[PDB]
Amino acid sequence: GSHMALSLTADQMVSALLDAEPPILYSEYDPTRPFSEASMMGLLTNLADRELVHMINWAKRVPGFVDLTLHDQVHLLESAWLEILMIGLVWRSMEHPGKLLFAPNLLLDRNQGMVEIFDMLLATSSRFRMMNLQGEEFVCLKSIILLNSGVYTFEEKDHIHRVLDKITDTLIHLMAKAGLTLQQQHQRLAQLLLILSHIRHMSNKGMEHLYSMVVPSYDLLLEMLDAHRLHA
Amino acid sequence: LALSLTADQMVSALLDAEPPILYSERPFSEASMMGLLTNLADRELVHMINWAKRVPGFVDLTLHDQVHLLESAWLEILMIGLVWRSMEHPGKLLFAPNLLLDRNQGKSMVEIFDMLLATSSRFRMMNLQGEEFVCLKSIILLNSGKDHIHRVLDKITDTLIHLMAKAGLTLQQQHQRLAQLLLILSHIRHMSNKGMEHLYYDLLLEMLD
Ligand SMILES: CC/C(=C(\c1ccccc1)c1ccc(/C=C/C(=O)O)cc1)c1ccccc1
Ligand SMILES: CC/C(=C(\c1ccccc1)c1ccc(/C=C/C(=O)O)cc1)c1ccccc1
Repeated sequence: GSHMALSLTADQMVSALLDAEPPILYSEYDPTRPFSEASMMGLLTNLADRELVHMINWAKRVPGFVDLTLHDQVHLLESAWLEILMIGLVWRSMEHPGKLLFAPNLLLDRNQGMVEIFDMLLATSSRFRMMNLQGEEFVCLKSIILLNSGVYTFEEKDHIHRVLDKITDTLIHLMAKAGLTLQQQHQRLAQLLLILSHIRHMSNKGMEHLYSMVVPSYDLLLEMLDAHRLHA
Repeated sequence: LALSLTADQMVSALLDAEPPILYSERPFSEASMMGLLTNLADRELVHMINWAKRVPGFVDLTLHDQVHLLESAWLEILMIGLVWRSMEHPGKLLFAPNLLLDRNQGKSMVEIFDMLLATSSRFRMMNLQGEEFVCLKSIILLNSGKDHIHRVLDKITDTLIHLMAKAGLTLQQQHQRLAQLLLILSHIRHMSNKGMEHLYYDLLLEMLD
């Protein structure tokens, strides 16, 4: 059978998101690769390209996402894809202070690293470490980025907002079970959502660089989302 | 000092700090609109610096941090004001009572314009209240660019929740609304960044010092 998004309990929501999680990918094994700007950027581009395929699979499993039209799915992914890659990056890097774990075989320190955003990404990773962000909260945040980033760059909008309310209910439940008071729940929720505005900022600066050097477009993402129908 | 204030006095303080609605200087053009917008922005910025000094907790920061926050937040603060003023004018942006521009006038930017209109429509649909708006504007200033800032942000969160509880929202409705409001700040950020991209201390430092 199929659960509709708005019917899910907090436990069913977490289970759906944990199950949908993509794998941690490795960087290309290429030891003799040269050190240049275009070289490192190439490693990152190749990694991002492969993550994007898993990202589509993940997006299709975020409750409510397939309730939208293909056109609306593409708009949301086009808005969110870099923010999603970045929150993934910051999550992976939490146990490596001062470094970004692009992949288990591509752990970069500050001197190796992108001029403005590296320190921003490190700052974000530190803040999640401080707050002791849990995996269950992380998957909720990532789903929020997907549903929210493109909603006001666009009944059907109402549905997205009701799904977002469901994810918020799920976050609150996790925080209540963790032993936070009503007031602490509200403060921690607020802190997390303000960090999302920083991730948006980082994505914007990231995109500016990418457009000045093509980059994932409406048309690529439309093809990839549609191509999902043909997978195993 | 902010940490000692009640939720009601926070609200009162923020409402008292609010800056005035300014006027723009017959039909328009490109540079006519842009010069009018720049002149208005310049004048709004002076009032914004005076507003920030009255946001409880802001003047306790170092002058270096005050400058950094205002440099980071100024376009977001001008946009959230604009969107707030435009709430009751579907499909138009109320830059000033004498400067109300529809979508097609936006072409005289129309990327940014449509994004602003979408924000205004969202606030309308949510029935954003004045007491909530001033809390959001303060969050924008404090979050733009350090435990003291975090302490005040937690206080503003408490104050938002206090306002919702007083309006009779259930405990569930309280967290849902808080999230709805704070999610809009990601979009205000995005809009500010697109504006800054199109557009590309003395004033700040004089007024703040
Ligand atoms: C934040 C790091 C990063 C990535 C990246 C993030 C997470 C995982 C893998 C890579 C990035 C780099 C290039 C691209 C894609 C370029 C392209 O497709 O032309 C996408 C993302 C990036 C993004 C923009 C500018 C500089 C670096
Ligand atoms: C979104 C409206 C806007 C404003 C503006 C916002 C609120 C109130 C009045 C004007 C804006 C326009 C020009 C400036 C120029 C500043 C400068 O030249 O130093 C600043 C803000 C703008 C901002 C960036 C690009 C195009 C238009």
